[PDB]
Amino acid sequence: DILNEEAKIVQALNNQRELTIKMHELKREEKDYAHSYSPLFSDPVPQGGSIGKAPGSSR
Amino acid sequence: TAAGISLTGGRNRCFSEWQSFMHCTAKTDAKSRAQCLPNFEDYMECLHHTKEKARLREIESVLKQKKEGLEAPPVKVIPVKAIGLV
Repeated sequence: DILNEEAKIVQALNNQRELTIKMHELKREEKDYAHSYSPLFSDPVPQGGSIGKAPGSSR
Repeated sequence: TAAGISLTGGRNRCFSEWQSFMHCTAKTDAKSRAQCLPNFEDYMECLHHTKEKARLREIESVLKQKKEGLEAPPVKVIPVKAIGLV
């Protein structure tokens, strides 16, 4: 009745250890442009500066 | 912001290469950017004209030593009051 109450605590600490390893791997995971920056306007693509614009500028 | 707005409100002299590079980075997962590199090299040379400068230095270096100089259809300079004289 005491070896079991230790197995409970050691499971409760190994769970916290795996919780840390996860949440330390979830930081270094690379992130989308829609989560990291502006959620709508999800493209990085400009079309910047359209008043005297020339056809053939897109690529 | 004022990303690619020109002096006259249009686009920069290097907007196309930049928009090409942003197409490249938009479709590229992070840490896969090594395939994205040639669009970038094109953009930096659009900005600063470095490879073009080195190439014209080598052409002028072979040109300037010769005693013949120039055997080609030449480039004629004019004064400003004589654009369409002849």
